[PDB]
Amino acid sequence: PLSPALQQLLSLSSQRLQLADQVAQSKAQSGKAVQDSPREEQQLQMLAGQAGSHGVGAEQVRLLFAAQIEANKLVQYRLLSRPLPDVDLERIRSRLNQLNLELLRGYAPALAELRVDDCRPRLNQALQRQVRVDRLDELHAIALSRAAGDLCHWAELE
Amino acid sequence: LSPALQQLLSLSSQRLQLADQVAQSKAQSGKAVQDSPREEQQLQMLAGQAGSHGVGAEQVRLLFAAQIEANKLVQYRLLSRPAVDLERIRSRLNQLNLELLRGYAPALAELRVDDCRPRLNQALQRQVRVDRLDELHAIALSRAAGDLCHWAEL
Repeated sequence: PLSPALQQLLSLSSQRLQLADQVAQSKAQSGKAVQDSPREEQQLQMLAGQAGSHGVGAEQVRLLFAAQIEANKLVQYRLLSRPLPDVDLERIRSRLNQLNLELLRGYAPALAELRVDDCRPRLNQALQRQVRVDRLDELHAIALSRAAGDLCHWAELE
Repeated sequence: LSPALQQLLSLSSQRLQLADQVAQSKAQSGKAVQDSPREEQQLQMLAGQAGSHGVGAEQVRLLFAAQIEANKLVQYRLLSRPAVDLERIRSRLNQLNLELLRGYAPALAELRVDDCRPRLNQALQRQVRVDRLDELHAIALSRAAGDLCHWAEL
């Protein structure tokens, strides 16, 4: 079966985690930690507050974005842990906000596509398809599976 | 060799090698990778023991949040591509957590240096080479190390 809304969610997720590479460059210079727990909590609270104007639950939104943020972090930690191949943060932030809003806009139809008896198959096929579309390397492919998290379970929350 | 740090990473490596068996369990049981109540209960259980192991409560939460996330990223990956005694696996994880906690203070001391990321990165690759970690598990090990360099100066 087709799962277009899911495929969209994953394309957005792919774009978002691809920004990690540039964040990791920023942080090799600023000395800033990959993780900022208060800041991440604040972001989750702000995104959850938008759930009602996109037809989804607050908790569903916090779960989605916690997974997005973790996907981003695992790329950053890996890149900082090896030699860097060798950044405008305001442009990164504006791209993040745009992608976040598109994720919110697409989340309710993706959750509806997931409320099926073959969710894991559909998810796995959509992940592999996205990896192939975006020519993701192994690190970024791992990140994408991380960004999808437990979507199959989150679909059956509400 | 930075030996305490090396041992902290070896213990991390051992812990994240169990993720493969947790993933198998969940493939068969249908349980979610993530269980937020369970994870928070674990972080509370361990952070409360910080003082007795010569470290701070926040340092301990940070370490174990990274351990748990490292485990989760292996599980999600394995479930996304093509029998386990879970009570035994979770017992082994418990033993590894206690070993991590005892080894934490001496590792943090080794990280209070002006070349922390070079030492960390060399320790990470050494561990990858010694344990023959594949790319997934090497990535997971970098995740487990997290922001150790920053946590050492809390």
